[PDB]
This record gives sequence, structure tokens and C-alpha cells, in this order.
Amino acid sequence: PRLKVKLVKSPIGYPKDQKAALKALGLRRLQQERVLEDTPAIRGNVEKVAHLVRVEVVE
Amino acid sequence: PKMKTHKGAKKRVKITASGKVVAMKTGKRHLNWQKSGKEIRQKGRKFVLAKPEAERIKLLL
Amino acid sequence: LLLECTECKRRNYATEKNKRNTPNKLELRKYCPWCRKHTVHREVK
Amino acid sequence: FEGGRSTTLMRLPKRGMQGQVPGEIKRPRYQGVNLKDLARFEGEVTPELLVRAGLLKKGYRLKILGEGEAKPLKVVAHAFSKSALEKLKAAGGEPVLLEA
Amino acid sequence: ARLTAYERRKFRVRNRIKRTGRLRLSVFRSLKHIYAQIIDDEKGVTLVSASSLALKLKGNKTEVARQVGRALAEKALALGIKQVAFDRGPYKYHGRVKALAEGAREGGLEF
Amino acid sequence: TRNGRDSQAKRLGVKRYEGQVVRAGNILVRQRGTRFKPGKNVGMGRDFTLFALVDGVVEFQDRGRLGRYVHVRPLA
RNA sequence: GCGGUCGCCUCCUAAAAGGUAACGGAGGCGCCCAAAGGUCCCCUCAGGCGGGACGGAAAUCCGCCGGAGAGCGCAAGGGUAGAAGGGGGCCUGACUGCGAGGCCUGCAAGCCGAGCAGGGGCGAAAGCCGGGCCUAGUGAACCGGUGGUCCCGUGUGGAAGG
RNA sequence: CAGGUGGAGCCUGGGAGUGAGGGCGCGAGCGAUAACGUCCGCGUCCGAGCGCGGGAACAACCGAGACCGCCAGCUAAGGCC
RNA sequence: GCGUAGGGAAACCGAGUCCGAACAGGGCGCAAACGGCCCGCACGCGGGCCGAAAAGUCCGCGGCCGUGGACCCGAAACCG
Ligand SMILES: [Mg+2]
Ligand SMILES: [Mg+2]
Ligand SMILES: [Mg+2]
Ligand SMILES: [Mg+2]
Ligand SMILES: [Mg+2]
Ligand SMILES: [Mg+2]
Ligand SMILES: [Mg+2]
Ligand SMILES: [Mg+2]
Ligand SMILES: [Mg+2]
Ligand SMILES: [Mg+2]
Ligand SMILES: [Mg+2]
Ligand SMILES: [Mg+2]
Ligand SMILES: [Mg+2]
Ligand SMILES: [Mg+2]
Ligand SMILES: [Mg+2]
Ligand SMILES: [Mg+2]
Ligand SMILES: [Mg+2]
Ligand SMILES: [Mg+2]
Ligand SMILES: [Mg+2]
Ligand SMILES: [Mg+2]
Ligand SMILES: [Mg+2]
Ligand SMILES: [Mg+2]
Ligand SMILES: [Mg+2]
Ligand SMILES: [Mg+2]
Ligand SMILES: [Mg+2]
Ligand SMILES: [Mg+2]
Ligand SMILES: [Mg+2]
Ligand SMILES: [Mg+2]
Ligand SMILES: [Mg+2]
Ligand SMILES: [Mg+2]
Ligand SMILES: [Mg+2]
Ligand SMILES: [Mg+2]
Ligand SMILES: [Mg+2]
Ligand SMILES: [Mg+2]
Ligand SMILES: [Mg+2]
Ligand SMILES: [Mg+2]
Ligand SMILES: [Mg+2]
Ligand SMILES: [Mg+2]
Ligand SMILES: [Mg+2]
Ligand SMILES: [Mg+2]
Ligand SMILES: [Mg+2]
Ligand SMILES: [Mg+2]
Ligand SMILES: [Mg+2]
Ligand SMILES: [Mg+2]
Ligand SMILES: [Mg+2]
Ligand SMILES: [Mg+2]
Ligand SMILES: [Mg+2]
Ligand SMILES: [Mg+2]
Ligand SMILES: [Mg+2]
Ligand SMILES: [Mg+2]
Ligand SMILES: [Mg+2]
Ligand SMILES: [Mg+2]
Ligand SMILES: [Mg+2]
Ligand SMILES: [Mg+2]
Ligand SMILES: [Mg+2]
Ligand SMILES: [Mg+2]
Ligand SMILES: [Mg+2]
Ligand SMILES: [Mg+2]
Ligand SMILES: [Mg+2]
Ligand SMILES: [Mg+2]
Ligand SMILES: [Mg+2]
Ligand SMILES: [Mg+2]
Ligand SMILES: [Mg+2]
Ligand SMILES: [Mg+2]
Ligand SMILES: [Mg+2]
Ligand SMILES: [Mg+2]
Ligand SMILES: [Mg+2]
Repeated sequence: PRLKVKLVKSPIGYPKDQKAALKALGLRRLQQERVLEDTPAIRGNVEKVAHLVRVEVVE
Repeated sequence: PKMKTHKGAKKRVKITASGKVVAMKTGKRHLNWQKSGKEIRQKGRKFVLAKPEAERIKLLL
Repeated sequence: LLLECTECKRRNYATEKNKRNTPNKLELRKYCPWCRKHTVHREVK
Repeated sequence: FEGGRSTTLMRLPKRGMQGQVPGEIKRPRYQGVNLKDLARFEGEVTPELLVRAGLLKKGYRLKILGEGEAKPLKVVAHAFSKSALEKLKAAGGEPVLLEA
Repeated sequence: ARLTAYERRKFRVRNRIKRTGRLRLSVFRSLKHIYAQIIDDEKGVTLVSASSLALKLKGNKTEVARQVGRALAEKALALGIKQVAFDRGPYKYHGRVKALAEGAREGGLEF
Repeated sequence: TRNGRDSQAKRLGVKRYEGQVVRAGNILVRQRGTRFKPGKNVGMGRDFTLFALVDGVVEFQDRGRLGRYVHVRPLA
């Protein structure tokens, strides 16, 4: 049940370990969407930046 | 002019085959009326680390 | 009182330490030499 | 220079015997050359020849050492290693030097 | 009055033994009889039993002990067991406790 | 002021946690009293310092009344 | 500037790993012990109540109750009677030659340490012993003193001196 | 033990500069539950983003990381007499 | 001159050496890289060959360091 994550709020001014997650996902720019395997590990970072990202469920 | 070997260094340090700098061990000949025999005995040579790089550089020659 | 007690031939001098005026005797006790093995060992200098 | 603190001129020389004022004491210096090294020669081998070859060095006396395999030749030197004297006694012959 | 010279001395000597790692030759002696048990800790298990009340013998309990002493060897040594420690619990190494130990000869031992 | 002193932090504590692979020698706990007691294959030095006696892995044991224990269960 | 401070140990500050600053809050070290050391064997406190000549709050004794609030040479902390505390017997391992592996760590240091060998101590034995319940009681190098020992000994044997 | 290919990590080496930080938030000490005070801790930005939008103006609050061009479009904070 | 041997304060020994009573242990040290052509059994071998490459060394160039005024300018001063 792949996930569609999309950077919507800048991490300028958020902890470094949060910029790390946005990386662990592969998100580099605002508005960028990325569809990843819905797994526990991949969800960890997605919910860590839950305040900067917008998540949708996809095929 | 020709560089000069540092006689202070030459008198108390040795460079090994692989370029290690081997010095004696400090603190064993002056105040040992009783340190542990283990203490006074553990005085062979040791290896200086990443700063014999400097000692090496004043013997070169 | 810094103390350096020895053996009984070829000297030796395996030094120890007796602090006070008692023990004040010869201050000797059985010890082991680097040479042969286990001898008397007395106190001096 | 370490900025004012004592440097590592704080270790004590061991190499005791640093020399005294009349100077270095003259004495025979021996240089070792290995068996593997002179395996290239066939004929003689003298401490003299071994300089020309580029192994001996003129200021030193000759001593052949172990590492390497021996050869059936007549090897002239000032000293032989235990291991070396044996290694070649099983093949060739060798004199000891001490003249003049 | 919590714990007693008995219970104490018991642990004291028995705790030391259980450190060395060997199999325990535990000795319980009563007024009438004297029993012996080879235990393995960490497995919480006994291997070789040897009582006097189980060998229905009598007549001078210092001499009985030694018998149940030699009895423990035989039964045990036949199971591979050779080297062991020897409890002794609350009892001073003496009399019939020492006796049984002296009987434990013909089997590993060192005691 | 009459104060102003203190001593060097002694960096005490556990050095190997449960399920860590160690080696004969590895010191497992640095402590003052006997906060942890030497278990299976675990020595303890004159300063109450616990170390592996053999190689293997590290496991802890809370024997309640009997205190806490560090064991080095072999695998070697 | 004046005053105070300067290294080491303990506690807190320190935000539940480690670490962490201030002329932040408080204490302590510059020793000590031939037994206050090793081993084997035994023993268990402080208090509270009752009882008992001189005995009084408290000297020594008996009874019950008493899990540690006692003790552990001195600060504090941690630890601890299933002893590290109290008593005695022998003893001196307050060993020599080493040291796997680690703790800590900028360097240099500081720390713990199984095991092997020599020769020992206590123990029936298993075993323990390379000082002390632990963490302060400390000083790189240079220059010399002292006792050894092989080693070098300026033509050579010595000697001087290393 | 897994995911994670990243101006990630590790090893050996050549060259450095820095060793005067500052604001803010949170957690404490000092101070007076004073200071644009002071001293630490964990974060962040300014430092070096005195480039851009908002905050009237304003290094560090909000938004947002400026390769270049466009008389195109959607938005963020903030706004729409 | 550098390199081809190191270990030791040294005597000295040497692929070892030093500490040591040690035939413990440890410190510091030694260990020829490829292809392919030859042969001992054939798919390598085992050792050799043919030349690729290389320890090393030599010159040039560049970074940096040591010594020299050592990136440039500047004292108050000191001495003849
Ligand atoms: Mg922001
Ligand atoms: Mg001491
Ligand atoms: Mg000595
Ligand atoms: Mg100074
Ligand atoms: Mg402070
Ligand atoms: Mg502290
Ligand atoms: Mg818990
Ligand atoms: Mg003053
Ligand atoms: Mg902490
Ligand atoms: Mg009472
Ligand atoms: Mg009373
Ligand atoms: Mg009364
Ligand atoms: Mg207490
Ligand atoms: Mg105290
Ligand atoms: Mg306490
Ligand atoms: Mg306490
Ligand atoms: Mg006692
Ligand atoms: Mg005693
Ligand atoms: Mg080590
Ligand atoms: Mg110290
Ligand atoms: Mg002490
Ligand atoms: Mg000087
Ligand atoms: Mg002298
Ligand atoms: Mg001297
Ligand atoms: Mg001579
Ligand atoms: Mg002369
Ligand atoms: Mg002479
Ligand atoms: Mg002299
Ligand atoms: Mg002399
Ligand atoms: Mg992985
Ligand atoms: Mg980087
Ligand atoms: Mg690097
Ligand atoms: Mg560099
Ligand atoms: Mg500074
Ligand atoms: Mg500063
Ligand atoms: Mg600061
Ligand atoms: Mg900062
Ligand atoms: Mg900051
Ligand atoms: Mg401002
Ligand atoms: Mg708030
Ligand atoms: Mg403020
Ligand atoms: Mg400020
Ligand atoms: Mg913030
Ligand atoms: Mg600046
Ligand atoms: Mg700005
Ligand atoms: Mg930035
Ligand atoms: Mg401006
Ligand atoms: Mg502006
Ligand atoms: Mg504006
Ligand atoms: Mg602005
Ligand atoms: Mg960009
Ligand atoms: Mg852009
Ligand atoms: Mg629009
Ligand atoms: Mg809006
Ligand atoms: Mg408006
Ligand atoms: Mg050279
Ligand atoms: Mg040589
Ligand atoms: Mg040399
Ligand atoms: Mg010798
Ligand atoms: Mg020798
Ligand atoms: Mg050897
Ligand atoms: Mg080696
Ligand atoms: Mg070439
Ligand atoms: Mg070349
Ligand atoms: Mg220059
Ligand atoms: Mg000028
Ligand atoms: Mg003049």
C-alpha cells in the first residue's frame, strides 16, 4: 500500500535529526512528492516530519 | 642550510623499521619507594601516536 | 620512614616501607630474590 | 613548541651512552649481506667484490646471514651467521678473514 | 532473631564452593545417620545419591560415614564423574564428615 | 568564598550492555560499591570492577534480595 | 589593584548513559597500618525494655525484642552481616619474570585485569594470595647521590668516567 | 536485526582556518522569580543568508535556502476600506 | 650519498632480536605482485623463463615545513 509523501513546509529552523528524516525519505525540495514502500521503518520518518509533510495512500 | 638533527630528540627516541616512534616509559625512576612491582615493572618502551609525526620530522637526516 | 630492605649476598635491594619507631627492630621478613629463590631479606640503608 | 607547557622533552633518554668528549670509539663495524643476495654470483665472492656489486659498503667488514638459499661457491668473509654457515656447508666452502 | 550461626556459616562455606564451578558433594549429617548428595547447580539437579539410611547399615557412625563415603565413589565414578569440590556445610571438617570425605577415595576427589 | 572545589568525574557505569558481545578481559562495569555482582564468567577487581572472564555475550540478572548480576554466558 | 584562589578526593548544581560552567552550595587530602597485610576457622551489630553490689545516661552480666539505623583508621558518597565488620591460628603474594584483553583518554598519564613460568604462604580440599571495602594521601623530564650488574673503557692491559 | 546510495560512512595521507561568538526557545546555577546581565546544558537561526516575502522601519520572531533569463502560472507567512 | 636488515644502552646476535631461568609471554622486526611460455599427472600447480609492473633512487614541477629579514610597513628602545 505505497505511500505518497510531499514536502509542504520548510524545515528551516527544525532540529537536525528532522532534516535527516526528510533525507532518509529522499525529499529534497518543497512540493516534491515521493512514493515509498509503506513499512514500519519508512513510516517512522514520515510521522517524525508529520508536521512538514502531507501523506496520501496510493496504489 | 642543511637541517639540524634535534639532539634532544635523538637522545631519547628511536625510529623503528615501519616508521614508528618508540620511546621509554615515564615515571619510574625517582619516586618508587613503593609503587606496585607491577607499576615499576611495566616500564619497557611504548609507541607515541600521531605526533611522532612531529618527532620523526626533527630527526629526518 | 622510607625503607629499602635487602637480601644476604650480592645485595639485592627490593625496597619496601616501614613507617614508624615500632617496628623499630631489624625490621626483617621472608622475601624472594630475583636470583635464586625465597631467602631471608633484612633491612638497611 | 607546545605553547609554554613542557613539550615531549619530558620522557628521559634511555639510549644511555650518549658518548663523551674524546669521541666515538674506533671498532670493527660488520655489515650483513644475505645468501639470497649473493645468489646472483657464480665464481668467487670476496668482501671486495661485494662492494662493486653494490651490497657491501666500503667501511664495513663482511658477514653473510641466513635469509635465502645457499650456493656451491667459495665465499670469503669476516663472519658467518649460524644459519648461514650451515646453509652453505651443504654445498660449497667458505674461508674466514683476519689478515693485515 | 534473623538468621543464625548455623544458617550463616552454612551459606558462608557453601557460597564460596558454588563459585569455583565444580560439582557439589553436599553432606547432610543427622544425629543417627549421614547422607551424601552430588549436585549440579545451574542445572539444579542431583546426579549421585549415597545415604546410610538408604544402605540400612549401622555400627559406629564414624565408620558408617566412610562406608557411605566409598559408596558414593563407586556409584559416581561409574557415571564419568571424577573431579568435585565437597560441601561440608555447617559441619567442621572433622569426625564423620571428614570420614565420609576420606571415604570418597576411589573417585576423583582431591580431599 | 570558602567553596570552589570538586573532583574529576570518574566516568563510572556499565561498559557492556545485555546482548553485547565481549571478550576475555573486557571490563563490563565500573562502579563504587558492589552495585552489580560478578555472575557467570565474570570477575571483579580490587576496585569492584567487573570484567568478562571468557568471551561470549552479556546478560543481566535481578535476583531481588540477592542483588543484580552480570553474567557472561559463553558461546566460545 | 586590594582580598580570595591555583593540584587531588566526595557530594550537589548536572536537565534518569558519559560529559558538562560560574570569585555557584558544602566538606576533605599532602597521611596512615608488621598488622589496620595473606590465608583457614569461628563469631554478628546499634539500639530499646526488664533484671543485677559497689555502676551513675553510659563500665562488666542475664533475658527478650532489634535486619541493619553499628562497624569498616580520617571527608563524603557508593557499598557491605549469605561481610568488606569482631576474635584466633599459623604466615609475609607490602613476590620475581611477564601479560590476553579492556576502562579512560588530545598527548603524556591514570586504572582494571584473566592466564603462563619461577619459587612460596594458608587450606583436607575446592581454592585464595602480585597489600589495605573502594574512590584523595601526589610530581614529567633534566642534574646528581647510593647499592648492584653483565655492558662501553679513545694505540693495548688496566684505571678515570659512563 | 532490518530499512536508509547519501556532497552518506570508514581507512591512510596533503592543505587549512577556528580556539573573542551572538540572539531566541527550552532546562538549571548566579542575580533581585532585575538587565540587550552572567554561566552551563539541548536545540535553532545570525555569524557566513545585511540576498528575497511578512513584521511600519529592524543580523538572528514568521515564511523561505537566491545557477541564469521571461511584461506566464500556484502558493508560504501575512493580508484583501 | 641514499637504498638492499633488523633488534639491543651496549658487548652482541641476526630473519631475528630485546626483556627473561625459560624450549612462557610480549615489544620492535622479517613473508617476491601479474600475465603468459615451459613441465613433474592431468583444468593452476612446483620451480623457472619472456616483460608488464614495482621496492629504491635521480632530475623537473607543485603544496607545505625548517633556517635565513622570510608577506610588506611601523615602534618605545639597546649597543658601538
Ligand atoms: Mg522558520
Ligand atoms: Mg600503597
Ligand atoms: Mg623491586
Ligand atoms: Mg609553566
Ligand atoms: Mg565549578
Ligand atoms: Mg563530580
Ligand atoms: Mg530497575
Ligand atoms: Mg592579589
Ligand atoms: Mg549525568
Ligand atoms: Mg543492648
Ligand atoms: Mg538495662
Ligand atoms: Mg537497669
Ligand atoms: Mg552504614
Ligand atoms: Mg566514612
Ligand atoms: Mg555511606
Ligand atoms: Mg551506606
Ligand atoms: Mg579480622
Ligand atoms: Mg589473621
Ligand atoms: Mg594493554
Ligand atoms: Mg594515582
Ligand atoms: Mg585505602
Ligand atoms: Mg633543564
Ligand atoms: Mg649519573
Ligand atoms: Mg643520571
Ligand atoms: Mg674490556
Ligand atoms: Mg685517540
Ligand atoms: Mg686503554
Ligand atoms: Mg654513577
Ligand atoms: Mg657504575
Ligand atoms: Mg542495514
Ligand atoms: Mg562531509
Ligand atoms: Mg581522513
Ligand atoms: Mg595534515
Ligand atoms: Mg584562547
Ligand atoms: Mg573562548
Ligand atoms: Mg558561550
Ligand atoms: Mg553556537
Ligand atoms: Mg546558542
Ligand atoms: Mg535583536
Ligand atoms: Mg512557549
Ligand atoms: Mg534575559
Ligand atoms: Mg548575552
Ligand atoms: Mg527554535
Ligand atoms: Mg567573524
Ligand atoms: Mg535575514
Ligand atoms: Mg545557515
Ligand atoms: Mg540594515
Ligand atoms: Mg531587510
Ligand atoms: Mg519587511
Ligand atoms: Mg526582512
Ligand atoms: Mg539552491
Ligand atoms: Mg530555486
Ligand atoms: Mg492565486
Ligand atoms: Mg492562509
Ligand atoms: Mg496591514
Ligand atoms: Mg632517508
Ligand atoms: Mg646495526
Ligand atoms: Mg641502533
Ligand atoms: Mg639477561
Ligand atoms: Mg640474554
Ligand atoms: Mg619467545
Ligand atoms: Mg610480532
Ligand atoms: Mg618500470
Ligand atoms: Mg620512479
Ligand atoms: Mg616563508
Ligand atoms: Mg622596522
Ligand atoms: Mg654612544
